[PDB]
Amino acid sequence: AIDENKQKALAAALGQIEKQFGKGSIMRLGEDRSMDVETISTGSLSLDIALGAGGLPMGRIVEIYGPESSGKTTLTLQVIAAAQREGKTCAFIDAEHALDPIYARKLGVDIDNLLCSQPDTGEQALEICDALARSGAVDVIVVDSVAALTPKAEIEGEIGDSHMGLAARMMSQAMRKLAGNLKQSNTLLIFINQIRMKIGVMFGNPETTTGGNALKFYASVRLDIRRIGAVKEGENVVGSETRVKVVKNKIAAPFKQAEFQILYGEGINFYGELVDLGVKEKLIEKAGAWYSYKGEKIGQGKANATAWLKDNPETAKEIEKKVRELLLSNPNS
Amino acid sequence: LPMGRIVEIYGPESSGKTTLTLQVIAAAQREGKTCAFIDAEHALDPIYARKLGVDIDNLLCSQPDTGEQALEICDALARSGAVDVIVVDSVAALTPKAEIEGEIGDSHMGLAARMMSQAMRKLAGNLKQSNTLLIFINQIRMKIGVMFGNPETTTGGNALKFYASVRLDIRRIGAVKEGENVVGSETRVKVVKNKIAAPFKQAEFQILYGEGINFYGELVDLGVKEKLIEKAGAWYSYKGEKIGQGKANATAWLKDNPETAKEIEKKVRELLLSNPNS
DNA sequence: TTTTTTTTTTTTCGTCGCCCACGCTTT
DNA sequence: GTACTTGCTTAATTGAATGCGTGGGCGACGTAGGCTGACTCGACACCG
DNA sequence: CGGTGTCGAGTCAGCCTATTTTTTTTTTTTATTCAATTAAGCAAGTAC
Ligand SMILES: Nc1ncnc2c1ncn2[C@@H]1O[C@H](COP(=O)(O)OP(=O)(O)OP(O)(O)=S)[C@@H](O)[C@H]1O
Ligand SMILES: Nc1ncnc2c1ncn2[C@@H]1O[C@H](COP(=O)(O)OP(=O)(O)OP(O)(O)=S)[C@@H](O)[C@H]1O
Ligand SMILES: [Mg+2]
Ligand SMILES: [Mg+2]
Repeated sequence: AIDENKQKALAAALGQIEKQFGKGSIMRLGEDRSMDVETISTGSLSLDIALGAGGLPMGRIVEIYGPESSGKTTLTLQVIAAAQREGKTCAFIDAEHALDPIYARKLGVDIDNLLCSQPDTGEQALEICDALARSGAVDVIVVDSVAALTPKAEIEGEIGDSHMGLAARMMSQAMRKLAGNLKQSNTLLIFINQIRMKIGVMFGNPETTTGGNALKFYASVRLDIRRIGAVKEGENVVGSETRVKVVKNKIAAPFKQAEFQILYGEGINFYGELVDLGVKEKLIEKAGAWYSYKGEKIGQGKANATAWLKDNPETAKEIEKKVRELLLSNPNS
Repeated sequence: LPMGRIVEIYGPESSGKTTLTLQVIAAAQREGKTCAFIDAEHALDPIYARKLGVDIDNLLCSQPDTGEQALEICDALARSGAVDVIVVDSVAALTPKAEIEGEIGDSHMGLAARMMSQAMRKLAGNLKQSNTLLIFINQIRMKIGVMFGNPETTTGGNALKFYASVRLDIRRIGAVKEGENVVGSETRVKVVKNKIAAPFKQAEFQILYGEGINFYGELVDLGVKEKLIEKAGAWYSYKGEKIGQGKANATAWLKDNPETAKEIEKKVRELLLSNPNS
């Protein structure tokens, strides 16, 4: 009697809404397959575990920030490389004007299929993101530094001229327009960002990022990448020891961190991670500085152990399959 | 929260604004009420909602294209008299149609403020007649060229401040750790406007990731405050019996002694909730 | 029974949006 | 074996890490018309 | 006989057309990690 009139008035309003605005304009959340979270590999296996869902979410915005020469571009090109290996189309908006296409090829990016723009203004760069997002043909877009997205008024102006909150305003407007378009297209958007200092502050952290407050809110994931040491062959510095902290996560629990090696010319050391993950999950035994798999001594030191797993791709397939089985927190299906 | 009214929840990024609204909807669904979620931000995970105790199969969801579409679905559902709670996730993401059709860089002076002002006029009356709660979530922005005031603002202009019957300011104030593993957030809500009762009271609670609000953690702190639980440094004791060392052990005790929990809840309600139910 | 003639005068506002960036030893 | 004093365990509380000092703006339309420049088009004068 | 350059007519996007005011406000702010330090309960050591 009471419950019956409500069910009818609901059905009528759902009819009236779907009439006015189109068919999927309102529905029950259990029946919406568009609203399910789908991920893409980062290249790093330690980072796929730290993110909890097994990688970066499609249809969302992601921010990567950090200090100078910390691996922000290199990480972002390993995401594209792994995406192109699954027949996805990718775009690089290079606002910093500093992409070396030979390095991209050495990291395993298919140069010949990667779309690239070196745009004149910030407004031009963000209009090309909206055009590619609406198309539904591109799967991953990267925007290298938002620090470098100069508004048109600032490019036509003189050095010294004040433009109060202009880049902030442009980013606020861009997120409003993009968020919805990226979700309909199932397109991933990765913003790279530089660090700056905030002055006349209390005792917070003095580090900021460029481009205002909008992108913090709209980002589904935020990563903070840092160089924490050197990788040496005696004298020759051959790479960087790198730490990534998940500073915001809406698809799984945050404040997990990943540690891996970037080697100059190859990129992220995949077999290096697989050792450390093998040790942690008691599939590899560490006796001081001696690594042992099923009794058989694979090597002495991490480099020799890594070199062994290179030579035995059956053993490396076996351990990868096992670690994936165990340690992934939220496997989708 | 008052039925037939408008509520505003604002705060910084990942402070617990969406989590809190989903625990309201979960509670309302357990009293057989119908709820709706307008997701203008395009960032709801249905599996997280289910873990917080929402019935996913009876929760109406809209991912609207424009701000005017979003606010016309709110007006349609309000007039129906069928829906009891509506949540609109970010006001900041309610983009007007001129701005969507336009180019990036185009100025639309006071367009979103005007849209919001108009919506408040049309909604206020329809919600009261239907006895429908409307919760707006808002993001923070910064004012520039200001000395008189604090520099924090909210998006969408000045209408919503005036029409809101309750305004909540939610902030993360620390971590919850199991030694090393950060397992949750320590959270503070200030009641910044209130027409239903006296304002400026605050609430402190824990959000535990994949669980939601820590009920038993609050019940410990309220016990201590109302003298029903005895605290000695870091030692919590109910009627002599040492129920644990630290807040986490005490919380784990009240989980595995559910009769004691119901007895303490009943007394805390009797004392501090001075609006007895029908 | 015969046959139409010719215009007159305004009324009222509605609404914000956005940060940006260190500088420097002292014995 | 039971009663009295101290060490350690685990947790939470409060202080301190600090050093002090700021100034900059610009954008429109619900609704209108006339002028100006720069753009486009298609055909003929001239040249190969 | 076709291609290049020039001529004239027609059309799209931007912009410019001109007052005020007497000259205001806030009620307070945001925030963060590491260390020293302290205090009560259980177990260890001591005493009857
Ligand atoms: N073309 C290259 N060849 C060899 N090593 C490189 C090359 N480009 C970058 N690297 C190294 O890889 C590491 C990370 O470099 P990036 O990935 O460019 O860092 P980044 O975070 O983009 O910082 P920025 O761009 O300069 S603003 C650094 O140690 C670089 O020197
Ligand atoms: N799907 C999830 N799984 C586990 N934890 C989550 C998930 N979603 C959010 N959280 C955490 O719960 C806390 C509050 O998250 P939210 O309630 O989404 O915050 P918010 O106030 O909506 O701010 P925003 O939406 O990012 S603009 C944060 O520490 C989140 O990282
Ligand atoms: Mg770079
Ligand atoms: Mg939210």
